[PDB]
Amino acid sequence: MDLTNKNVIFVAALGGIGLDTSRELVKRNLKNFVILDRVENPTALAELKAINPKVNITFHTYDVTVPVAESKKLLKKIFDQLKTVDILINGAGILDDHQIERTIAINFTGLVNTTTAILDFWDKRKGGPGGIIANICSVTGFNAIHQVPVYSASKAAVVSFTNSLAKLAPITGVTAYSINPGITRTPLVHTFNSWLDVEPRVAELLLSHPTQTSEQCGQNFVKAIEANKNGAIWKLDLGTLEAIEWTKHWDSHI
Amino acid sequence: MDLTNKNVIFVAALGGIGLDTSRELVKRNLKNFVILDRVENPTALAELKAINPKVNITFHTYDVTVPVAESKKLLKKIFDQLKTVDILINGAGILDDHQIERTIAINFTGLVNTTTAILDFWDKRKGGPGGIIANICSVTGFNAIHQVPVYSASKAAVVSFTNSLAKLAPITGVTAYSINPGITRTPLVHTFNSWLDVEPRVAELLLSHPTQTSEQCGQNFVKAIEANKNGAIWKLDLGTLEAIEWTKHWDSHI
Ligand SMILES: CCC(=O)[C@@H](C)c1cc[n+]([C@@H]2O[C@H](COP(=O)([O-])OP(=O)(O)OC[C@H]3O[C@@H](n4cnc5c(N)ncnc54)[C@H](O)[C@@H]3O)[C@@H](O)[C@H]2O)cc1C(N)=O
Ligand SMILES: CCC(=O)[C@@H](C)c1cc[n+]([C@@H]2O[C@H](COP(=O)([O-])OP(=O)(O)OC[C@H]3O[C@@H](n4cnc5c(N)ncnc54)[C@H](O)[C@@H]3O)[C@@H](O)[C@H]2O)cc1C(N)=O
Repeated sequence: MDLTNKNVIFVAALGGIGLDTSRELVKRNLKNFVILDRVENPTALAELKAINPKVNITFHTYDVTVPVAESKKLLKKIFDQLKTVDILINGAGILDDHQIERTIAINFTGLVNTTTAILDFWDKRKGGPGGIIANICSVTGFNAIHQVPVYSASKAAVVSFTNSLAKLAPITGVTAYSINPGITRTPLVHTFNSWLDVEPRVAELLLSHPTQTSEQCGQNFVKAIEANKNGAIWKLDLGTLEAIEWTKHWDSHI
Repeated sequence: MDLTNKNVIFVAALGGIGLDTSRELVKRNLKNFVILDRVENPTALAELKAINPKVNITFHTYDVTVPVAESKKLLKKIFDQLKTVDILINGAGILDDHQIERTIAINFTGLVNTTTAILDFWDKRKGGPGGIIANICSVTGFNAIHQVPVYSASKAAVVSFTNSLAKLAPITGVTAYSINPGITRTPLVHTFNSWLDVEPRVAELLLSHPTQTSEQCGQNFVKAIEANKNGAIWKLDLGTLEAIEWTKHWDSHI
């Protein structure tokens, strides 16, 4: 993908990884960059507009825990205004294993529902043009942080979901790939709760080992978007970009 | 694990795989077998009670989508009667990718919440005795049936959660392992809904390939329980029992 003149919707663009990815995206001279996030951040919007005044940058309030019909209503209006959308990035996430239901609703159900909603406008069986989805999953979906077992399991679910979307691209017209950061210094990881307080020091201990910056992550995230490889499982860890090979433990044969 | 004179709770014991696993378990001379299921099945219950009349079999209506406080209330009733519980088997699942929220609530959230509740009675940090959890996951949590992406993602989630519970055993005193059937002839897979109807004949297609009986599955399920291997990831496919090796793509270092 050459991002020049493209239209991109980015759910959760203004978080730590989001905003550094967004800084890199607007340098690629998008036509329209539509930010969907829970709370508006006028500082960040001003920063992005200063980086590239040529991009049309818009903001809509969006909480991924709303019902799928509410996501369809919002996406219908964005598609109507823009005519076309090239790429959807699903980035919402929380890390707090004291909040079991909300972790699962935001990190897994919400991503599935935004995806299900945008297929109304993209699915080629409904007359749409197809499209591309980039899901921010996590390396914890391969191998957990077992002190946050619910968070990690929510990310294993969206790694799997994204693998399946890619295999459904011949039917829907919608390709997909996962973006799986390793530990990245953002507000998500500095303080957080472990399940049943199994490890009250989990953030301290985790951040005693090598990390990358959100700037590093964001640079590799835009490289992975430019590679545009349906079914890729991208690892963005310690400043590098690598594709991993999914192990074939079982085959449905269908 | 010697099942002689043990106390076992099985959530979702009277479905296809459950019931054949239940027949095998009550052959092994349990003290108490406690069945927790969303619907009553009077004939299955009566049949089980006849196999080994000396086992004490009790049935409680239980929906895994209730809040954790409600699960704790039910478990308190059971622990007060039995005093000790040796094994919890979490078996609830539905297969219907037209029901996104309820798939995730039953297959993933509900299993996490029953586990979270029973940790109130078992956690060694609170003076509890520890325990053993056997989670019915699925080979689709390794490699999806991509035409039911939400179902398969929910199973990837509980494979992950089970792996992490096992690694938390030194802290909690609760060990865990997953039971992952391949395609097994039950009512679950006879007719079912694919996501966005990507494959309406998904059930017909799936059963055009080698499968196993629920009798074979049940036999291998009780063999896995008797092996009692913390952190095992058991595949129960085509009549065999096989431990799989989890691929190491990333490590948190903690
Ligand atoms: C241990 C953390 C982890 O999994 C590692 C391996 C890594 C991988 C993936 N992630 C994922 O990366 C994405 C961004 O994380 P971050 O580190 O920038 O966190 P941060 O908290 O800064 O950003 C969260 C973003 O999600 C949005 N969000 C939260 N709840 C929402 C809701 N209800 N509706 C809509 N948007 C909502 C926020 O508004 C914000 O845009 C998340 O999906 C997160 O799970 C983070 C890391 C990391 N920071 O190290
Ligand atoms: C494509 C299916 C698949 O994942 C394969 C590879 C295999 C693996 C795991 N499983 C899993 O094995 C377990 C049993 O499946 P089955 O084939 O016996 O299906 P069946 O539908 O006969 O049994 C479902 C059981 O779950 C219980 N249940 C459903 N909703 C509940 C709720 N809200 N609360 C409490 N209990 C509830 C039912 O009452 C019943 O006891 C499920 O976890 C299922 O996901 C089945 C298969 C299979 N039948 O081929």
